[PDB]
Amino acid sequence: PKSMQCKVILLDGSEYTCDVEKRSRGQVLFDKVCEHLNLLEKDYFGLTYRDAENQKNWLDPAKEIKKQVRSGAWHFSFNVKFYPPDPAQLSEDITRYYLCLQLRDDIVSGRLPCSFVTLALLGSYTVQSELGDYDPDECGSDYISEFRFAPNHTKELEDKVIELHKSHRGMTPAEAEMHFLENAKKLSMYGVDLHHAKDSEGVEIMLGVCASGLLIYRDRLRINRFAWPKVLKISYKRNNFYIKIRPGEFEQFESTIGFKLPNHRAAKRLWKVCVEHHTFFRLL
Ligand SMILES: C[C@@H](Cc1ccc(Br)cc1)C(N)=O
Repeated sequence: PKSMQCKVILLDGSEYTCDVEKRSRGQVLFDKVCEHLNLLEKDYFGLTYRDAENQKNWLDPAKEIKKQVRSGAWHFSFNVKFYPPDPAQLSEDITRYYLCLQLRDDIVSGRLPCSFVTLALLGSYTVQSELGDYDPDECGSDYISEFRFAPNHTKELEDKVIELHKSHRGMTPAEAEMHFLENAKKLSMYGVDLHHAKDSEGVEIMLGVCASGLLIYRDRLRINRFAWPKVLKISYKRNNFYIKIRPGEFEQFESTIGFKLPNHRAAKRLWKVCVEHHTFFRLL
């Protein structure tokens, strides 16, 4: 039995290495990673890989790994796939912990925009979780944390993290992580997967996929939202992505909204993430 070496970037930035039989399905590798992580609430998570274009793809657990990575290295990342709308309802602290690590990367990367005060508050809960109670001995008037809190760090942000950290004395790691999530979950881009597209007039938009539905970001004044209930059918053909928007009461016919994606693979990817979100958040 011939086995292939897999390398997985974990959410703390460390590398897990294992071997799977070369015809293994994605679920086999995912089960090994989740066992390594002591993670039971596995349904929220998945593995990604980067293609020759360094674009992110979800590894389909039901399909052979080799038929997805194809020509590429067996190199993956462990990521949150379905962001829980209410992390307080997860059954395990360790689930909330991995969700926090993913969100920290969402923030530092700039995928999850955040006000100054929310960056500082989130940063303060991470410090409380990671180091425990504020200690003046490690922090002078010139302190800069090892923790990455933001896409662009300022001394002002470092000071505000410390000021809020002082207020959390006695807070346990699970408590600070729950506070982190209660704040992060409210952010307008929480759990939103963004895809570049053109509308039917060739005007550049973003499509966001999240628990509550599909978001069309036209301009700052024009943001259309289609709750999953309002979406009857999702389709792709060539470079095009289509959604069927339900008849509103007393209307005879569904409406169709068409989008142009960069290429066929980008249309397919968007279609599959929409179907998966529609299924997952229908089970809520
Ligand atoms: C109406 C409310 C909830 C909602 C509904 C549909 C989507 Br897609 C996203 C959010 C909102 N404007 O945030």
